[PDB]
Amino acid sequence: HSKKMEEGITVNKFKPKTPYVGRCLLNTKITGDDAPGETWHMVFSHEGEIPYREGQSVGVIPDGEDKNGKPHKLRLYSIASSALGDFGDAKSVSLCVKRLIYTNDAGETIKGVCSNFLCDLKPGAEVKLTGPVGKEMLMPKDPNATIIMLGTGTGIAPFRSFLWKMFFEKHDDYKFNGLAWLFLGVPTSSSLLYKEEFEKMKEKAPDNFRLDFAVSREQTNEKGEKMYIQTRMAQYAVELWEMLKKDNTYVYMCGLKGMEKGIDDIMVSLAAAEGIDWIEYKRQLKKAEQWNVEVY
Ligand SMILES: Cc1cc2c(cc1C)N(C[C@H](O)[C@H](O)[C@H](O)COP(=O)(O)OP(=O)(O)OC[C@H]1O[C@@H](n3cnc4c(N)ncnc43)[C@H](O)[C@@H]1O)c1[nH]c(=O)[nH]c(=O)c1N2
Ligand SMILES: Nc1ncnc2c1ncn2[C@@H]1O[C@H](COP(=O)(O)O)[C@@H](O)[C@H]1OP(=O)(O)O
Repeated sequence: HSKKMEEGITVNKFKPKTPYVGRCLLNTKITGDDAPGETWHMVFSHEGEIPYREGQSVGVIPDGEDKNGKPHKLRLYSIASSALGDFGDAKSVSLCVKRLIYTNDAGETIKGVCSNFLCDLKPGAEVKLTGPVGKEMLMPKDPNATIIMLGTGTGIAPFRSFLWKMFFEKHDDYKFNGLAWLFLGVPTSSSLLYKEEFEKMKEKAPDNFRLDFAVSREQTNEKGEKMYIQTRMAQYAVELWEMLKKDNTYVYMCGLKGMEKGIDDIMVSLAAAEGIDWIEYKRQLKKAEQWNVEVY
């Protein structure tokens, strides 16, 4: 039935009332000092106890209590490592986390609870995890699929997951031969997350991988408009539209809730030109499992 790799997945092996307690291995800042805000890549040991698949998320229960003396609510994080992991032994899990900092109503600076707890982790520290969670973002079963990946900021996480499996690993029963096209929206060149990894993949599989960046604060289109991901998409409109008409094309979108609208704004117009109602078409794609979304 499913077009996705849904068979034999684990879900909620670990729950909030009984989390898995793993330890931090590494925690590294991956953005430049230049960047607006910090993004960290961190890796935790789970010794093989969390049997996740690419596209899933884990919950993190940050240490401390809420204002009622209760444990904090879990926050979800997309897994940024493939099922084997960054060390290739299936015993670790990696997260890509932005440090959240804001000012409240009174001009006071507020730190996000889980995000700062995580970004401040030192190797050796323990962490409470739950999950795995999710089915929405699992990869398609078709090894020859066209997969378009639309991410903003940390939303690159699941795509990193997919791509490590696809291009940096050897699997007995899986060999990717389709076309993978990634579009990644970040603010600055010093925020191009995992670029070095993607450049290595591109060299390995030149015919199978396409890569496009939309550096919002540094790039403008012809009209001198800000280079959002949708902005960069339009430059490929005809092509993308055509890909969308095929049954073996899968779209995945992950990141800021805001990107969803912008994309719909470009699509409405693309389709109307062919006399198609984007809203119905999209509904059909969602149902056929070809249009997959995880925004937050
Ligand atoms: C499915 C899915 C998957 C992911 C994520 C969410 C979900 C649902 N997230 C987001 C993550 O779960 C979490 O919400 C953030 O890390 C922030 O949590 P803290 O506990 O740090 O903030 P905390 O919960 O302390 O504060 C959050 C609150 O900040 C407030 N806020 C934010 N900006 C504000 C502003 N400008 N002004 C006023 N108030 C403001 C809002 O009130 C908001 O509810 C994520 N994140 C991530 O970094 N990487 C990832 O991979 C993922 N993956
Ligand atoms: N509504 C939106 N649609 C598309 N891209 C967006 C939207 N809002 C913000 N962005 C961009 O998503 C990226 C998020 O990356 P990061 O987490 O490091 O900030 C930035 O390039 C940000 O651009 P900008 O902040 O210049 O508006």
